[PDB]
Amino acid sequence: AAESSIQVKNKGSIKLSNVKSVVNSSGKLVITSRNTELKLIDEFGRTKESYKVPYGAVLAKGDGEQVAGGETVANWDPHTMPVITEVSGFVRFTDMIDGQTITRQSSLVVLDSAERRPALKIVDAQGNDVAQYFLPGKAIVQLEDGVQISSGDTLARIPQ
Repeated sequence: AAESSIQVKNKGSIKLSNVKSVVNSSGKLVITSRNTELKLIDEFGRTKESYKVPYGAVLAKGDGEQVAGGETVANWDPHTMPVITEVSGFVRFTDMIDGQTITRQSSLVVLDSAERRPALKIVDAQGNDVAQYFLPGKAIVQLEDGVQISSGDTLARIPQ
């Protein structure tokens, strides 16, 4: 099932447990914890729906909200797990080699471990130092330097 939407059978308030609250580009929050659980409370403490939520998910409705049911409460990419940015501002790219660590599809690949992964923190405004960025195999960042990306945003990672 390629559909990443989560359906709710009955109007039970979502009870998200063991989650990390990270401010995103919008009012929603992105969870950075791999182990997450959902619980439904409607009239009593007995749960009816559990499901499971991977890392990098965005919740449609906040925790404790009495969802009417039949609507998505959390949305996430069913193919990729986004990597959150702790520092909001320009993306700092270190040791960017063209022709070897660049793959045109701007959307460009970061680096290839087999072909050769520099780690740098996100700039504050333009190039200020404020976080370690890990680039595994086939990892691609579509945000160029100076993009001034805000916290809670992620580009396509292109898993290997």
